[PDB]
Amino acid sequence: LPALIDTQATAETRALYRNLAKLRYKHLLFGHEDSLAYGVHWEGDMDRSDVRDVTGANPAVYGWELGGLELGHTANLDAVNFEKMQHWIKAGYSRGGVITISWHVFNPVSGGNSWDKTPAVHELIPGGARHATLKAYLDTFVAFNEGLADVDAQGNKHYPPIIFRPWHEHNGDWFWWGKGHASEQDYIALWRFTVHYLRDEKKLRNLIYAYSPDRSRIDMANFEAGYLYGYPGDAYVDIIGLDNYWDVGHEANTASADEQKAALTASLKQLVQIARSKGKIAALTETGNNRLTIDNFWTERLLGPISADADASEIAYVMVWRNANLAREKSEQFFAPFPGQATADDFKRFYQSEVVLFEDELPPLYR
Ligand SMILES: OC[C@H]1CNC[C@@H](O)[C@@H]1O[C@@H]1O[C@H](CO)[C@@H](O)[C@H](O)[C@@H]1O
Ligand code: NA
Ligand code: NA
Repeated sequence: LPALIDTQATAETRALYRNLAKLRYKHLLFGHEDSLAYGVHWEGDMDRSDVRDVTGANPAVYGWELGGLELGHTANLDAVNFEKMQHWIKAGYSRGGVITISWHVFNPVSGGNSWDKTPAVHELIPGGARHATLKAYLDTFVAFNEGLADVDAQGNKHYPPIIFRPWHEHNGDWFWWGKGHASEQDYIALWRFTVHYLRDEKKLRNLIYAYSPDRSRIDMANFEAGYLYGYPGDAYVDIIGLDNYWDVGHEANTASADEQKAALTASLKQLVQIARSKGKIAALTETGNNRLTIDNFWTERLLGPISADADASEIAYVMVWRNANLAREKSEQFFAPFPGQATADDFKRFYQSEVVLFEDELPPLYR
C-alpha cells in the first residue's frame, strides 16, 4: 500500500518497496556497510565478509558509500575502488540482497571533505553560483549507476534497485549540509533539486529515496518536530529513516542502559508512527556499538528493544556501519563482529532469531 515517489519505477524497484512493506511486520532485514570490501583483519578477497565469516550468511542489506565519486576519484574516501564496488553491488543483488548508498560529498567551495564546514549549500541550490557543480556531481552518480546495468536478450536494460540516502544526519552540525552551515529552507531546496534532477531530468527509475536525521540531535520530548527539521515533503521521500547510535551505548551518553533501551524503543515507535501517517516505510538506517564493547549487544541492546513494541518492530531493516581495516586505518572502528570478537556468539543468536533476516533467508524481493 505505500507507493514510491517515482510513479514509473522499474518493476524490480516497485517490487522491492512492496515486499519491504509486507515483510516489515514480522521481520527485520540486517544490513552492513562496506561488507564485501574489507573487514577488520582482511582486504583483497573478492567474495568475503566479516558478517559471513561469523554467521555463514551475508547481510540482507549492503550499504555502500560514494564520497569522492563527484571528484572523479577512482576510489571512495575510504579507498574502496569504484569498479570493485560496482562488481560487489551486482554480486549482492544477484543473490537477492538489497542495495543502499550514502554519499559523504566533498566540500566544493574548499575542496575539503564532508566535515569541512565551509558553507556550500546556498551556492549549490537552484539560483546559486555553484548550481552547475551540483549538476556535475549528480551526473557522476548517473554514470556510476549505468555501470550497474545489464541488457537482456530482448534488448531491455535492467538495474539493481538502490535505496539512495543522500544528505544524511542533516540535523547535526558535523557535515557542511548540516544545521548551522545551511539554512533549513536551503537544505530543503537541495533535497528537492536532488530528486527533481535524478528522477525527472535524468530519468533514473531504480531509486528509492531515504531520509535520515540523527537521533542524537532530536529532543525526545518533541520527537516529530525534531525529526521533521529539514523534511522536504512527502513527494520527495520513500523511506523514513533514522541514524541512532545514541541509544545503543554511545560513549558520550550518560543515560543508564535501561533508559537507553527505552529511548531506542520510543525513537523507533515514533519513527514508525510518522511513516504510517505518511504512507511510507520506516528503517533504522544506521546504528551500532563501535568496537562492540557491550556484552550481548545484539540481543539485549538492539533486537530486544526493537521487539518490545509492535510499532517499533515495524521498521523494515537495520544497518550497522563499516568494519574498518586495521592494517591501513589506524583508528580501530567496527560495528559487526569478526571471528573471535567478544560479541560473535551473540551476533549468531541475532542472526538465528526468526525475526531477523540475512541474505540466506530472504524471500524473492524483486518480483
Ligand atoms: O560513526 C559512524 C558513522 C556515523 N554516521 C556518519 C559517518 O560519517 C560515521 O562514520 C564515518 O563514515 C565515513 C564514511 O564511510 C568514514 O570515512 C569514517 O571513517 C567513519 O566510518
Ligand atoms: Na520489522
Ligand atoms: Na534469522
